[PDB]
Amino acid sequence: IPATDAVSSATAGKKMGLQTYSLGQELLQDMPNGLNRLAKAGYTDLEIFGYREDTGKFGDYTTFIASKDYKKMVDDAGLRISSSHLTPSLREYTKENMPKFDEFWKKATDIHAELGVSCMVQPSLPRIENEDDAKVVSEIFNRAGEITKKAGILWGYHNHSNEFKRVLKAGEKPEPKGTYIEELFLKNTDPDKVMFELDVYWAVMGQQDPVEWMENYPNRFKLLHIKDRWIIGDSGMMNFPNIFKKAYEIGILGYYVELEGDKKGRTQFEGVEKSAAYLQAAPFVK
Repeated sequence: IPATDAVSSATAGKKMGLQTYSLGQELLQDMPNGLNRLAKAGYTDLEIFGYREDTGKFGDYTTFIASKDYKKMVDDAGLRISSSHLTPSLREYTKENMPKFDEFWKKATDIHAELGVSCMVQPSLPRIENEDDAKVVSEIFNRAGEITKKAGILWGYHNHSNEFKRVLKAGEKPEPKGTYIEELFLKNTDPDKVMFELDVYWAVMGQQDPVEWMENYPNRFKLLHIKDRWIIGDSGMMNFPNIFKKAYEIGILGYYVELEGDKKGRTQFEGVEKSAAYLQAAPFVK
């Protein structure tokens, strides 16, 4: 399985992940061949989606796949499912509901241990209107992470942009004031229970320097999502040389590429392949 950035038959491919939600139906409609395509482009790792808490199976948004069959398909293609995005159906993040969230995470961990993932990540922000809401959410995240860690799996949280809104304390006189939501989650979660999958793109879209966040919480951001307008490295917006330099400094465990739907009529496979080509050729990507 040749590395694309070096001709030598001893050069390992760069380790590179993809969030498969990027491909939607293009992958699901022909998975063996699609997986081979991803492997040919240099992807080594997948972060999946679609876990259903009632059945314990994975599906898009008729048919659902069990962990064993999922793992087999991906393994046969020379890939590994190393992460998974999942969110409880329960939307009420209250102290009273903490045992219900535990039940979700316990069952999900059992299924994901079968799947053989290293990480389980929640990518969905609860309602946060003040600090207290963020603290209760953080307590629930802690409990989730303790549960996953029993199986040797890292629990993490994936941000978009709204985590870079500020919230005040309950009772705090309004008028910048308040604390970033992301900051509150960091400060109120245990590093041994909870890590963060830093979305560098949605951080920039929230007016943040992702390198600054990485520098301030170096042991907490253990994964990145690598995202751009579309094709990674094709826009005016993101400084991937600096993001990757800081990532290696802080010791990230890995990253997953994601693309949203194209606006110019192209396939997701194209964007995913061209993203891979950039990262594979980039000398700042290890």
